[PDB]
Amino acid sequence: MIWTGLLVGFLFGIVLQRGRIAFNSAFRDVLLFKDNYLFKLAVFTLALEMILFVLLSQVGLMQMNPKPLNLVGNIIGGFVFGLGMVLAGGCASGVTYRVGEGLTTAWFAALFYGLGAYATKSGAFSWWLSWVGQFKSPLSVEESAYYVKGAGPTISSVLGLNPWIPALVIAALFILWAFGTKTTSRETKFNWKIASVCLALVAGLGFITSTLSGRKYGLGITGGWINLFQGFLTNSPLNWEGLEIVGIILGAGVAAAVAGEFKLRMPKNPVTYLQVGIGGLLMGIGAVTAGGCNIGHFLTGVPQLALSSWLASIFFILGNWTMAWILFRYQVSKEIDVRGEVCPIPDVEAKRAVQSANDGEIILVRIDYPASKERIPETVKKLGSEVLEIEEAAPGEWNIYIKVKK
Amino acid sequence: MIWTGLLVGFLFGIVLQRGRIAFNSAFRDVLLFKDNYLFKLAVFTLALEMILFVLLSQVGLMQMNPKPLNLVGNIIGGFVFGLGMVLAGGCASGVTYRVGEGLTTAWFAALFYGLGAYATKSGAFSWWLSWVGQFKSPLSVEESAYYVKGAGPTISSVLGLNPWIPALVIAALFILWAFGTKTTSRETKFNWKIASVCLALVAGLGFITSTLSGRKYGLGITGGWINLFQGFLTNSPLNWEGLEIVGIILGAGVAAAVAGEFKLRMPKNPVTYLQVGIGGLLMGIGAVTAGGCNIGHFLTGVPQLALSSWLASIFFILGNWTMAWILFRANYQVSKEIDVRGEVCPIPDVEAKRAVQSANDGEIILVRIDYPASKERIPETVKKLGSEVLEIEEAAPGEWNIYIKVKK
Ligand SMILES: CCCCCCCC/C=C/CCCCCCCC(=O)OC[C@H](O)CO
Ligand SMILES: CCCCCCCC/C=C/CCCCCCCC(=O)OC[C@H](O)CO
Ligand SMILES: CCCCCCCC/C=C/CCCCCCCC(=O)OC[C@H](O)CO
Ligand SMILES: CCCCCCCC/C=C/CCCCCCCC(=O)OC[C@H](O)CO
Ligand SMILES: CCCCCCCC/C=C/CCCCCCCC(=O)OC[C@H](O)CO
Ligand SMILES: CCCCCCCC/C=C/CCCCCCCC(=O)OC[C@H](O)CO
Ligand SMILES: CCCCCCCC/C=C/CCCCCCCC(=O)OC[C@H](O)CO
Ligand SMILES: CCCCCCCC/C=C/CCCCCCCC(=O)OC[C@H](O)CO
Ligand SMILES: CCCCCCCC/C=C\CCCCCCCC(=O)OC[C@H](O)CO
Ligand SMILES: CCCCCCCC/C=C\CCCCCCCC(=O)OC[C@H](O)CO
Ligand SMILES: CCCCCCCC/C=C\CCCCCCCC(=O)OC[C@H](O)CO
Ligand SMILES: CCCCCCCC/C=C\CCCCCCCC(=O)OC[C@H](O)CO
Ligand SMILES: CCCCCCCC/C=C\CCCCCCCC(=O)OC[C@H](O)CO
Ligand SMILES: CCCCCCCC/C=C\CCCCCCCC(=O)OC[C@H](O)CO
Repeated sequence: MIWTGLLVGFLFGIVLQRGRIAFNSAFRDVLLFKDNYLFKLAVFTLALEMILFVLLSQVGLMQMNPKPLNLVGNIIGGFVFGLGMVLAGGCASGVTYRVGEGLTTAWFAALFYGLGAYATKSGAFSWWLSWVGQFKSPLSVEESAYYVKGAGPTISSVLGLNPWIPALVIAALFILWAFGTKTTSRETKFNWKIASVCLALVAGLGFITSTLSGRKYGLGITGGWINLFQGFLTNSPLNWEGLEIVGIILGAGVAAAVAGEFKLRMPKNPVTYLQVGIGGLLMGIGAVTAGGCNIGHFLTGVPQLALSSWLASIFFILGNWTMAWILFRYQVSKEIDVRGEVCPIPDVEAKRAVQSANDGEIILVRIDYPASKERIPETVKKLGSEVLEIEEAAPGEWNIYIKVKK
Repeated sequence: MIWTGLLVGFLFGIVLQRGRIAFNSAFRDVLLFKDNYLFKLAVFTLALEMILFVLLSQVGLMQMNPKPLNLVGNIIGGFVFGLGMVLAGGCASGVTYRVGEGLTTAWFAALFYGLGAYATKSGAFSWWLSWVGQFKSPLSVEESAYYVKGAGPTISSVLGLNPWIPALVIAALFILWAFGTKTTSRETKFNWKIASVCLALVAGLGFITSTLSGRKYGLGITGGWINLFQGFLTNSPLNWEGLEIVGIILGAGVAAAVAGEFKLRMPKNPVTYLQVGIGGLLMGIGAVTAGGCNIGHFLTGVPQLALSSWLASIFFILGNWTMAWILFRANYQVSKEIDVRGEVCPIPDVEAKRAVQSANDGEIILVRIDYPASKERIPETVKKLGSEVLEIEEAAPGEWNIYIKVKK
């Protein structure tokens, strides 16, 4: 049973890698650049999961298990996890799958993420988690077809409604907005509509299989990394979530390689390793304090209508916003080289290069992250210019050619 | 008492950084390049430590505590630790102080070193350590002024001699060879003679203070990294050796910064991270299997005349050699420039040598480096080729331009 985590994690990783599904980017870019592509993906997926999780519970394939409510932990830990997201150059699922893509910064961030989460759970930061534990809400639900006994409060349970009703109302609202609203364009072939459907299916598969293996929950990140570290350092057995992490990495790597997008990568400046290192530590403290991360709380907990998960997600986003302001703000006439610069940067340095350019000029942009080669084309068409061709130099490296137009 | 580890480690770290004392380089370059500078440093320090450890035991400031003999562990672990050295681009002390010099590769290699050693002591590789433990030799010494009760066999104990006698004989032979033999030349101002005296003084100080904190041993590395990880991950208290590691890093960092040699650094090719990560893991498994590392066994154990330490050191060197073969088999006109910034030492020296030979008479050679050891080795490699170094200028902090005029 436990070995189904490797399979679910493998599929999870392919979807994350092919879709460029980075929630840290989704929260950040909806503030910095009014980009909602990844936010539409998130909302549509949450909507599908809302319908799927209650449907799968109805027919007896799983029970929902909302995480307990803890206002101090969910808020403070949520917020601190939001800060670390931006510093580490991605949320925990994003860091995890970028490991298999070949980014050494993500190797660094995952190490400090795992160690910091381990340390907050049972080591040098245990005292903090103990202090936060006193503020846990005693509110719980009773065993039913929908809920594991003793789980945390939901929108349904507070309202006294069958979980089907808020699930359908909220999802329909989510879908109305996702579809009745304009979305930022991207060149991703694995587009946000079909990625949402795949991601939710993988989500349901994970809740089912993980439950059979004795972990009554769907996809998560933080507990998988702690299960792996416990295994290596204490010889404890691996569990479903530990194997899911392995699967994510392996799946993202396979998917990157087959797409010719795998490449061992380094940042432009060495100090980034210090940044993503501190960032990963903040994430480990935040996630453990909060009781879950971008996946455990947001992708998996929100569609269960868990109050803890809605609350922690609000502060995931506010922390992301705080840290994002702290950190941010063929002839060939000019050449900009943004290889190894953090995923916001290539789009920003290519926008500023097209603006600070004369008409008819041909600009070369050098990138080595595939998310940017599907974002810069749209930023270019909304500036008057047009992309001539995206040519692959090395594997995992692409040259973008732009003809400026007024 | 435990806090004296930070002090001793801080001093230990300064001496390593200033002297460029990297034993992995010491073993490798004596085979690759017939370079014996760092090996005279090691041999002289060992000699000074042999006299010092016994003298300090005589007057009651410490007792020696030779590590136990284990042929399977000391040989196989020593050899595996040898392979890891070269892959990680530095031994365990070299990786540790390079963390303070700002090498992100050292950060990486330390992480996998600490985790691999922890996993070998009590995690997923403990099965191997258990299997090795069955071969432990029951040989041991009795409590005396010289020895902790139950410590492992020494040259003295096997010979039935007062520890002073093999100590003075072997050290005198070491000092004869060190001073009666030519040594490879270097530009290091903290030269191998004055560095050996300081290193041995710091070594003795560590043996004294650590013993007062309840760890009857001198300088080590692997235990401190495990003590650190245990504290962070399980909330256990830090001991003298964990604080010694912290000291080492702080010490090298201050020393590098004051010398204007500190710089956050990246390797030339990203795969180096995979390399040094695997290397650090090999070191963790090897050091724990061997019962000690370049410091715990070689620097601290050999002067105690501990059979375990002499034996494991033999295979540290054999493993280093094996891996060394697998792996290594201003206005100035400037005719050609070689940029070896971020390339792993021996490479700057190697690519600078090849560049001078593959060049025409009178050509001006610009070598770009960013590791401070290389700027004291390349000058001698150049003079033994006929050419001469015009000037070594500082480009960035931690970065140097070497200008070579090629003759004939
Ligand atoms: C296992 C061989 C390769 C190990 C490379 C470790 C490098 C350092 C990374 C640490 C965190 C993740 C470590 C995950 C390693 C697998 C988990 C493990 O050791 O499992 C033990 C098992 O559960 C007992 O029954
Ligand atoms: C804590 C971690 C536990 C362990 C997790 C391990 C998961 C599996 C690894 C995936 C990486 C995949 C590597 C893919 C390498 C691709 C190489 C490539 O694409 O080479 C191109 C070249 O140009 C020739 O065509
Ligand atoms: C040869 C290298 C250069 C010269 C280096 C000289 C260093 C000092 C010499 C010490 C050896 C003394 C040996 C004899 C000591 C007296 C006899 C003795 O102690 O005998 C013990 C007995 O055999 C059992 O307990
Ligand atoms: C108390 C009894 C035991 C003492 C134990 C420790 C002894 C250390 C010194 C040994 C002799 C060293 C002689 C070295 C003389 C110099 C080297 C030499 O002869 O030639 C080189 C040249 O003359 C100059 O650099
Ligand atoms: C009784 C034992 C024997 C006596 C032990 C005495 C204490 C140890 C040495 C202290 C400082 C040594 C470091 C100094 C090394 C040379 C420094 C130097 O040359 O610095 C000048 C300038 O700042 C750059 O060129
Ligand atoms: C107290 C503040 C600690 C900040 C840690 C940031 C670095 C985290 C990296 C982990 C790998 C290196 C492990 C060494 C960690 C030493 C610090 C530590 O927590 O030691 C245990 C503590 O002293 C027991 O009470
Ligand atoms: C987590 C494992 C244990 C970690 C233990 C850490 C102990 C303190 C050492 C830090 C590095 C060295 C000190 C920092 C040196 C900074 C030098 C610097 O910034 O130099 C500026 C430059 O010279 C232009 O002005
Ligand atoms: C244990 C060491 C640290 C591990 C940290 C997490 C690793 C996660 C997976 C990465 C794929 C690694 C293998 C795939 C890449 C191989 C290198 C490559 O593609 O090229 C190498 C070149 O051919 C010759 O140097
Ligand atoms: C370990 C790293 C932590 C990093 C982050 C530190 C943030 C600031 C600290 C605390 C805020 C506490 C906020 C809540 C405090 C009041 C809770 C409360 O109600 O206290 C009274 C109680 O209900 C009846 O005694
Ligand atoms: C329950 C209702 C839904 C059931 C079905 C859910 C699973 C869909 C299956 C595969 C994903 C396909 C991803 C879309 C892109 C496929 C590839 C493509 O469009 O072109 C590739 C190109 O030709 C170069 O390989
Ligand atoms: C260590 C033993 C296991 C080794 C690992 C074997 C994993 C299974 C292999 C392939 C299935 C998944 C295929 C994933 C395809 C990703 C999407 C993709 O890139 O599709 C091609 C497209 O043409 C690009 O544009
Ligand atoms: C096993 C892991 C061990 C620990 C691994 C982490 C590193 C520890 C050492 C030094 C940190 C501080 C180094 C100095 C920080 C400033 C350096 C500098 O000059 O920064 C310039 C930059 O542009 C400004 O943003
Ligand atoms: C007694 C038992 C002895 C043996 C026990 C331990 C076995 C490990 C052996 C060799 C590892 C060789 C180094 C492998 C490094 C990984 C590949 C890599 O990093 O590839 C790129 C690199 O640059 C290419 O040289
Ligand atoms: C230092 C002793 C530590 C403990 C034992 C570890 C193994 C020693 C290595 C070889 C044994 C034979 C040594 C024979 C004496 C001369 C050695 C020699 O020539 O030194 C190397 C180099 O050639 C100079 O240029």
